[PDB]
Amino acid sequence: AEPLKIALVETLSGPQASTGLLYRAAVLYQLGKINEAGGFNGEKIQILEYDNQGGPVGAADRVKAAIADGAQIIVQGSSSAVAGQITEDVRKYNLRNKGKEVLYLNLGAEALELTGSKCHFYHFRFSPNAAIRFKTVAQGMKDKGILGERAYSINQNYSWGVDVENTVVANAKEIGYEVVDKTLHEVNKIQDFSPYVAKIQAANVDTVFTGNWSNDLLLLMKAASGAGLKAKFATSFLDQPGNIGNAGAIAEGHIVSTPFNPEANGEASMAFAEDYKKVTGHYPSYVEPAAVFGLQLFGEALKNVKPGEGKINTTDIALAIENASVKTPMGDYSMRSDDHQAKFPMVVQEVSKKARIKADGTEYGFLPFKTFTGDESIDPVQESCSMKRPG
Ligand code: NA
Ligand code: NA
Repeated sequence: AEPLKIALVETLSGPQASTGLLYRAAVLYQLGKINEAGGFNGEKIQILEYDNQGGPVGAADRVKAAIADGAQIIVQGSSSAVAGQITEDVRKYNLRNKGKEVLYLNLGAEALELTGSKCHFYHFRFSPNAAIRFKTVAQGMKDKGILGERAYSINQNYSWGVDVENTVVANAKEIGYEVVDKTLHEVNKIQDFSPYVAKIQAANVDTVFTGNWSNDLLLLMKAASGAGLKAKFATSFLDQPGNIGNAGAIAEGHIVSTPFNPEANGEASMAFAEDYKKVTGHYPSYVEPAAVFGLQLFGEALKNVKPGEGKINTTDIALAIENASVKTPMGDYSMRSDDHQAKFPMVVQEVSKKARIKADGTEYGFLPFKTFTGDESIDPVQESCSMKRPG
């Protein structure tokens, strides 16, 4: 029997690896569950890791290496810049290798194009995207009555941040805020966000929308704390470890929308949080839930692949993913065939002392206040989406 070989292409060492290492934790957790069950096709699934230290250029090299090593599946999620490269390299490889196609399981690169203009049959996205993140965070705040009329948008100047800004601007009229001012800044370079916080203060806003992550959110929060910023951030990634500690005195009341919260789905969500901590050493947050839940859907697909003569057929796996549905600790998870955007609930959460699971050893954690169903959460199929069917 051919074993299934899955390549994780991520930032896996060094000072920029905090997000990539959480992808590693989530991937090892869930592929670990599949392997505890026996793997796939009568063999353990092999997990081949490729430490990418070189951004998109590095990724192209690592994808070539992974495929040469026999990987039939590539997994990645920490950067949409990297994902843009991976998805195109996989698409082009597949055109040249009919019958030997490689799958790209995108567990967290959230830029719109991956299920829009760059959509293709062998890419699947298991995470939110900019539209899902920012519609849900704003609508949730509106439903709760904590969305003021004035907003600022601050994002990183690459595909992801541009998509967040465009989404926040596009939703302003219907949801009901004015984007008073907005900023795109250099990515992962700014060490002092004080001047940006000053600009936000000048705008006299109630909400600051941002898709920032890593230092671009950690240091932004720190600068906001030092300035005593009154506005609350409405985010996709505030529950990355470290942000609430950096928030210090201004921690209360900031907002995030994510696919998960330990208290959002009763005993099921909490049992998952506890099991994940038992295995990894920490409660799941930030990039981890989408990666786990996506790999749960993937595992369900694998169960539904028809027994063959021992060979692994990635087209059959792809069709099984399209057809699969699984009950995750947060509820139903499935895959939209048109664009390969996964359908799943979203939970909007506030930083509060009332949260059962605390963040960063503080008195505060993320407390859920609104859950949108899968139907309420998933974005419309993008106008730019076209997908070729087999084949
Ligand atoms: Na990600
Ligand atoms: Na369909």
